[PDB]
Amino acid sequence: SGAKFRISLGLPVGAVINCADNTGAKNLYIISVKGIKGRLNRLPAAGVGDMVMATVKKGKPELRKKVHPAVVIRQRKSYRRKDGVFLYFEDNAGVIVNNKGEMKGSAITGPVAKECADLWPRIASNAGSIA
Amino acid sequence: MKVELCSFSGYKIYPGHGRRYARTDGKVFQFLNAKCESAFLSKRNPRQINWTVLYRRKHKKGQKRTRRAVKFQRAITGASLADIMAKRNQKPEVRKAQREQAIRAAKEAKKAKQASKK
Amino acid sequence: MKLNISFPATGCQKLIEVDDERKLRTFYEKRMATEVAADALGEEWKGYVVRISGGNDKQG
Amino acid sequence: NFTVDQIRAIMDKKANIRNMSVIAHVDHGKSTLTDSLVCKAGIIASARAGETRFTDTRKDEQERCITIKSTAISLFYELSENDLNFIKQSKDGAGFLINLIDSPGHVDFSSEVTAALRVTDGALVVVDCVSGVCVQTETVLRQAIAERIKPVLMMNKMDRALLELQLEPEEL
RNA sequence: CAUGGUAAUCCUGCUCAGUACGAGAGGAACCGCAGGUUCAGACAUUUGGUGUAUGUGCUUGGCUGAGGAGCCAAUGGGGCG
RNA sequence: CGUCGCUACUACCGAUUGGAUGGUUUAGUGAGGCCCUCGGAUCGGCCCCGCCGGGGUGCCCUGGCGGAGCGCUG
RNA sequence: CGAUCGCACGCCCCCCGUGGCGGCGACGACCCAUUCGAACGUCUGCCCUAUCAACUUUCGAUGGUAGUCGCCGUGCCUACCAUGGUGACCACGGGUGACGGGGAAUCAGGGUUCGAUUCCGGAGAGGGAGCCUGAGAAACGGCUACCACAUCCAAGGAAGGCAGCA
RNA sequence: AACUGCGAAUGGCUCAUUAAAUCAGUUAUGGUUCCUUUGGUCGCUCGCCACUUGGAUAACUGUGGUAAUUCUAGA
Ligand SMILES: [Mg+2]
Ligand SMILES: [Mg+2]
Ligand SMILES: [Mg+2]
Ligand SMILES: [Mg+2]
Ligand SMILES: [Mg+2]
Ligand SMILES: [Mg+2]
Ligand SMILES: [Mg+2]
Ligand SMILES: [Mg+2]
Ligand SMILES: [Mg+2]
Ligand SMILES: [Mg+2]
Ligand SMILES: [Mg+2]
Ligand SMILES: [Mg+2]
Ligand SMILES: [Mg+2]
Ligand SMILES: [Mg+2]
Ligand SMILES: [Mg+2]
Repeated sequence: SGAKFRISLGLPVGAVINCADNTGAKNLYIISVKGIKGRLNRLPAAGVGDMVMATVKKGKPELRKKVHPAVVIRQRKSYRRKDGVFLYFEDNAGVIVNNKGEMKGSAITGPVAKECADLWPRIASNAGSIA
Repeated sequence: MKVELCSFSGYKIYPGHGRRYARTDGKVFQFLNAKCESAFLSKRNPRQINWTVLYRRKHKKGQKRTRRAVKFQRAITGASLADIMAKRNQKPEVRKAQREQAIRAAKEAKKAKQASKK
Repeated sequence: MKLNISFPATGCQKLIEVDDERKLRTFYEKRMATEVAADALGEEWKGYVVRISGGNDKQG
Repeated sequence: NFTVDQIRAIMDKKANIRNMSVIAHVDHGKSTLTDSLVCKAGIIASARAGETRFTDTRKDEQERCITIKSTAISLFYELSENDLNFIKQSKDGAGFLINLIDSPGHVDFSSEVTAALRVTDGALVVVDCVSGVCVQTETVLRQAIAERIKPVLMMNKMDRALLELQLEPEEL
């Protein structure tokens, strides 16, 4: 196997990202990042394929006032792919997942980052197109 | 081992340069430098910018072998290349004997029929 | 990597497996229906130029 | 790998079907061994090679690799004639058919082992080398002898002896 | 070199191993491998940023009789560099 | 006969930009299809035309091979 | 402006003697008529609602005019001019637990309710939308896209529509 | 077995939608389409195979691929 590679973070905690799924949630307000030790005044950030948690702002009402685990699949901050190519997308997007990683919807809209894909096989199986 | 081509400027990008663009629709793009991607995000027609290669191609600033194969050599069941050749080349005044023999045989049968009916 | 070879003139078409990557370089990144030189295989594919009638992906 | 209705021809062809039930202690590769069985062969079955397979027809089985409910499978196989004179018993044709039930041999004694035993003629007792004869294996062969089921020993997991314990062949 | 300073740190995943142990549920460790956090020390090939090379275009108003060429408007703005 | 006192019911008002449900639409994006202009991976033939050739008699009937006419049409 | 396929088979022979002529069909067709129709049209006719009275007309509304397309008549749509059209004889808007009718129940007469349902017409084939072939489909026990569900999957893809019989 | 021709636009189910809309009666298409059936017409034109021209093509043989389909390819 092999663990992931460090990438440009570019997605701090205060950010607002959209859902690329069929669960009906639209907005996603990052709440924290799983596995970040932290630092002084350094607000933790996310990147593609990071297990984070976020709250939904706009979407289905019963789903709003809760904290859900999430993973990040899109971003408009670039990062080198260790092969000299820099990739970024239109928007920063993520898909709401349960704790273990099974994304709770059934479809993903738009493309996904390959690092996110092979980090999370379930979403890769569901991912529309890989990139 | 892949050398990409710029999605706007149409240039062979070498591995150490450029960036990628992935579109929410699914489309992917590659740009050479900041200039190219800024033009692209400006939705400018590259065939209008004066140094994009496709523009020159449109404006003509720069600058098939149909080889045939007619073969028939296969043999046919109940015969072979020799047998088909032999029965194809009785041209030198051998067909006629079989020809007239069949015609006369047909003529003899019709006279036989003439006798049978009358 | 299975190579299906065929003589339309003579039939006797059969299938062979190969793995020599250097062999595969010769017909890699080629158009279909392309006359390509397969003389690289063994010392006895000499004088044989071949045409690419197609092929089938790993997912059939 | 045949069609759905040809099970008839072999399935009424008496003295040719074989009914087995695999019985073992927990986690003893019953699933792994039966998956090895199903991979190559198949009356319709494919050749899946991804660890767990058709042995566990239920969730939270593959997510803990623990067998809960006994599952039956139909399988097929074509035999070479050397075995067709090897077979001492009555043999009719080459298309031998299997009715196999993988059954959990857990210490809870889920009576599924008993159900499989009742619906089968032969038992494939599976016992580990380095683990020795486990208690539940003794249990399952204890009902096997009581219900008059022909047992056959299928000892497993010698790779542990080879690599893990680095044991000697005579000690093996 | 007398001396003085001193710097590295922690956490994952694979493998070990679903193994030891345990009835079962459960369930590690060492060697090794691949990473990552914090800190430190550099550095600009690449990516970004800066940009008054006031580099080159575009453009507002005015001004040099106009074209060309330019200039002023406390960096005229703006695009790229 | 009313107020006040007790208990149940029933609706009403109610901050919460309550929430949900469909439809109608405004602006914006817009898969997909069809149409249009192109586009040309390929697949044909004429031009075969080096010829071996030749026949009404080197002025070919042509038997097939071979380049390629590097054109001309689909 | 028949390069077709069967079933009987026969007839004239001077020139002859191998050709010339005819039967029964079938399959054909450009088009006409007829039939099965279909489509759009004429007039009249529909439940409740005014705590719905003025609507419609930029974005066709009401026409004229020349056109596009359609199988055709027709702002179907486009381009230019006119400012029109409907309405207390209830327009418009809202609800309808409204598919319409033939009819059903009740029965002095009169009327009041019910007609989802075997007959007829219309519509739909999960909710939209677009198509190919076909004479005829905007078809769904046809295709394509989206949404919504939703099957298998070696995770690489493939396949769905019981408001048909059960 | 395949190619070809026709049918698959019938029927069956349900009434969600639908309030001069559908539908009922009436009446028009002299403003239109109509496979099929049936009856018409099919020498009306002057104009080097016709005693019959060309080319492909399934089915069929052989070689495969795919976890997998009424997926198919190559010869
Ligand atoms: Mg602070
Ligand atoms: Mg010191
Ligand atoms: Mg400048
Ligand atoms: Mg100026
Ligand atoms: Mg001047
Ligand atoms: Mg000037
Ligand atoms: Mg001055
Ligand atoms: Mg800049
Ligand atoms: Mg014929
Ligand atoms: Mg009703
Ligand atoms: Mg009816
Ligand atoms: Mg038809
Ligand atoms: Mg329909
Ligand atoms: Mg439809
Ligand atoms: Mg209704």
